[PDB]
Amino acid sequence: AKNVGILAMDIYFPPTCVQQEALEAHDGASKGKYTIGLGQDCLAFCTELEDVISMSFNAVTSLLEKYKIDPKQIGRLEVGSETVIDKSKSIKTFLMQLFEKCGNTDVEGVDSTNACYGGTAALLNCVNWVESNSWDGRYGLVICTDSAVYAEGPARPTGGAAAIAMLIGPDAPIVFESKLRGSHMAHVYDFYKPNLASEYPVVDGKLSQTCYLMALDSCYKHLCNKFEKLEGKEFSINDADYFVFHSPYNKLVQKSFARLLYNDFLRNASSIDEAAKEKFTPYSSLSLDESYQSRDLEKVSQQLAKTYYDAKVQPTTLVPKQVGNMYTASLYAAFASLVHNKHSDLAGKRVVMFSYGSGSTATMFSLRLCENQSPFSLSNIASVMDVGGKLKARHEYAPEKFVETMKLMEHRYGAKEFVTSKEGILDLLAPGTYYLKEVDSLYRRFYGKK
Amino acid sequence: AKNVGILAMDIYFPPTCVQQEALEAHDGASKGKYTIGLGQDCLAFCTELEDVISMSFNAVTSLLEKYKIDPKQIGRLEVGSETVIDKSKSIKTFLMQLFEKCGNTDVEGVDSTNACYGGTAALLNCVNWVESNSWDGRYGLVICTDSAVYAEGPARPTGGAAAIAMLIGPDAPIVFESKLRGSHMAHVYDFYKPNLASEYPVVDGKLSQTCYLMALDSCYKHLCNKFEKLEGKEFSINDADYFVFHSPYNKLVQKSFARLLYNDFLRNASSIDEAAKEKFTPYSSLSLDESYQSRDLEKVSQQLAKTYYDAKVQPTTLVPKQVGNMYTASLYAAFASLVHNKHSDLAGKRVVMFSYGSGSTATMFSLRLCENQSPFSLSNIASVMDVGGKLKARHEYAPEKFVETMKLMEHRYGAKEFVTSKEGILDLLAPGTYYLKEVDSLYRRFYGKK
Ligand SMILES: *C(=O)([O-])[C][C@]([C])([O])[C]C(=O)S[C][C][N]C(=O)[C][C][N]C(=O)[C]([O])C([C])([C])[C]OP(=O)([O-])OP(=O)([O-])O[C][C]1O[C](N2[C]=NC3=C2N=[C]N=C3[N])[C]([O])[C]1OP(=O)([O-])[O-]
Ligand SMILES: *C(=O)([O-])[C][C@]([C])([O])[C]C(=O)S[C][C][N]C(=O)[C][C][N]C(=O)[C]([O])C([C])([C])[C]OP(=O)([O-])OP(=O)([O-])O[C][C]1O[C](N2[C]=NC3=C2N=[C]N=C3[N])[C]([O])[C]1OP(=O)([O-])[O-]
Repeated sequence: AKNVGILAMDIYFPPTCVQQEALEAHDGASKGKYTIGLGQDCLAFCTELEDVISMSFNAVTSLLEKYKIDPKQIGRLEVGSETVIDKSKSIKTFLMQLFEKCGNTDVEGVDSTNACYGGTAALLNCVNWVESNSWDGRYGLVICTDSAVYAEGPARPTGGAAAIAMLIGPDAPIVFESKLRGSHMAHVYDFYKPNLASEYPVVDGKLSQTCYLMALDSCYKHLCNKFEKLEGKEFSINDADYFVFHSPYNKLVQKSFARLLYNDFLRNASSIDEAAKEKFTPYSSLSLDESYQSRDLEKVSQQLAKTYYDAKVQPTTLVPKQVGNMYTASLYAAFASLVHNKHSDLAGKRVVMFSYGSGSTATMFSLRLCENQSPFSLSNIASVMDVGGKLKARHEYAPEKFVETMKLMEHRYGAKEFVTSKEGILDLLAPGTYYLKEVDSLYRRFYGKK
Repeated sequence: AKNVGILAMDIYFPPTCVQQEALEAHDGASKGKYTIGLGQDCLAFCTELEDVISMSFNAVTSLLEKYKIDPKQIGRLEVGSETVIDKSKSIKTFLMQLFEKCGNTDVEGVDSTNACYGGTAALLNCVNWVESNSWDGRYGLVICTDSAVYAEGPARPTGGAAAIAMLIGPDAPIVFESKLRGSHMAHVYDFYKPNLASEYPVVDGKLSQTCYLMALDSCYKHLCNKFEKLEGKEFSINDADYFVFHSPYNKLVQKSFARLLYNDFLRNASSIDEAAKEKFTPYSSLSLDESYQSRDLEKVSQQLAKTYYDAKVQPTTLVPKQVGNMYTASLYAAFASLVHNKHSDLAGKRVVMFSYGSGSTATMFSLRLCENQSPFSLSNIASVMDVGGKLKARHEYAPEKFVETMKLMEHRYGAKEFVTSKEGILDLLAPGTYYLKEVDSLYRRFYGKK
């Protein structure tokens, strides 16, 4: 099975959102804090009609239709998420609804979890399945779905919500460079959900950044070690056209690439010139526990990194910045907007992907995109995904009406025996969206279309 | 990568248990109900010192040691479970504790969930990984871990609890027959956990059996279809030496094999002789919704099946029957006791495995066991696992002291900021068991050894 990777792709996010500027005011934050501080524009959220299942039906239904895939042609379907509706019954069984008709029940895969990382877990699982002795010739399908949703304090501005669907197969326009990757996994308490009854994480936002970069440095090192063996050269930031990142908010996207850049210094690689070596040089004598904790250094990193970041990272940022944290689908929404923006420069280019999940589980990995044939083309994908279309059909909510909706979702999380209030909302959704109709007294869930 | 499957194996279950006969009395059930009705002998349970993490450290630690595996040699580690302690932070990160020292952080995999099925999900994931272009030459390690635990009514007698660890690699004494398998997945509400705050499932025990067999008939059909292509013959119960099953209680183990037998009739295969065709014959005119719902038919099925079941299924039953439902580790505990019992007849034999998970996700799949070389031998495995040893070092609890412990675990499930009460318990565990020391106010968990 040759050149396996992603053949086709679709996305779905709720059209309902709150402008970040409008919110800053609501919260009594300052002029800059969300639009400059977090570097976010607009935050999308599930109201009472939407959840990780419905978002899922949306992105799956939309992919099969638009790339014209026969649902008989699917032989593995996995889901990555961290939003839990049931502790035992996976989202992947809910989705089996759509194959209940095509008569196609012989489909491997369940859900993969660990925090922003499950989607990646699944992706790899599907690639590996296509490449294995048990591959039956049919497609893989991976769904990354999540609703990111936080309690009052300073983490609420970073929610977001979306599903992504990826079809996996041989002869892909987006080809995995199988051996060029680095993971880092560890036992760690930076962000987690111990509180079974609430949607809300316990987040230690200091640790939450120090561990993200701890993991990014180790992934990058492990990827560099592989690259030496493969290609005979030391890896620099110069060796990839684009870096794509898990994007919980744009600020941290910028510090991440700028950290790659700093890693290059430490290794004294190709992309570090003489002027940089001096700028960086005062910081040589710091411990790592110092390199992570140190603001002067972030400051200096970003400045050297500025112009490269504009070349290599900037075009991955459209969707995250206009939607918010999409947890497992974040990376792949960043990758999507990259395809939206530079689908024409892309043939022959190398995309480096960094997946992070708190707790922690992480993997950087590499893709070679290429000249391929529709339906499964860089152009057809960008076209099919209609990211400009979708951004255009959004519906704003005054911060108020959003705070309200938040309090409502909090009452619905975990609960039973409520029909959902339709009016003012149903007609905000595109004809053919799936939506929650009710939850019976046995917590069973019912969806309608349209 | 040749002949990939399971190279080595270990198990762990809590030594603490309640005799099923002793319990029947407690509950005011009748003479037969648990020992004959469910066909269970003895039920193992986690007390306050044990959980799915500690059980996990136990089976992992024990495997690495006893098969003498260097923890640097592990390159993928996945966990299958359905017991949730944290909604986002996977058990697989807790286990990363043990590689925090060997310095080995570059390990793929997270948790797979769907009900009794996650372990199988993981197993396949690891096989597929060894077989993929991204395989780095190191071992797979799969952990199946669960604590099965039910509220008062007639499902409490069917709890159980255990971890299993399986090392995955080429040149295995237990070889996957890659193409000989059948899955069945569906959206269904037979058993699930909607109640985020309780350990207890919502179970619809009628549906729970009708769906199990619905899935078993479809898996078996899909496996038969494959076998025709492969070997040129129609599959009968005669075509495998042993059938191994998810074993939530032995009764349903017997109806499962006997159903395979009935499936053979329907297909009119090799293993159905003339006398059987008549016995079966009144039931020809039933709908499936009749074949599932019909007691006369179970009755007739088991009777034909009796002697074969004693040959092909009976020796897989030791551990399940003396431990109880082990959820994702159940199948593999049944497989383990099969290796314990018939490790000498096993070279050259075919084992057929049926994995089920409610909600529902299911897969039958096949193994060819073989003549191999220690450490990774059928004899060394049976030896290492010491199933007779372990059954001997169990500690009984009067039904009382068990009901008490249950009420205690209910208070601890989901909670924070309690040190665990040691005395009367610590000394019941084998020197070197991991155990919960405390849970702080930030729900973080602390384990000691021994
Ligand atoms: C996964 O596996 O599923 C889990 C995750 C969540 O997916 C894993 C991740 O991706 S981790 C990414 C990091 N964490 C999160 O996304 C967690 C959720 N969010 C938060 O905890 C908060 O939003 C954090 C802590 C990240 C930020 O909020 P604050 O507490 O407000 O931040 P603070 O530390 O005070 O600094 C904020 C930032 O903004 C700047 N700033 C403040 N005021 C400003 C301003 N900029 C411009 N104008 C104004 N008025 C401040 O200087 C700082 O930014 P810098 O860029 O460092 O200068
Ligand atoms: C996974 O994905 O993680 C989820 C699972 C749980 O792993 C998926 C499964 O493996 S499903 C397997 C089936 N379900 C379960 O394990 C769920 C938990 N248990 C239960 O729901 C109950 O224990 C059930 C319903 C299975 C049985 O309990 P009862 O309600 O007591 O059963 P009932 O329907 O009344 O019939 C019981 C059985 O026992 C016989 N019997 C009754 N009294 C007897 C007696 N036999 C002998 N002596 C006495 N006194 C009765 O006739 C029947 O047995 P038969 O063999 O049919 O005759």
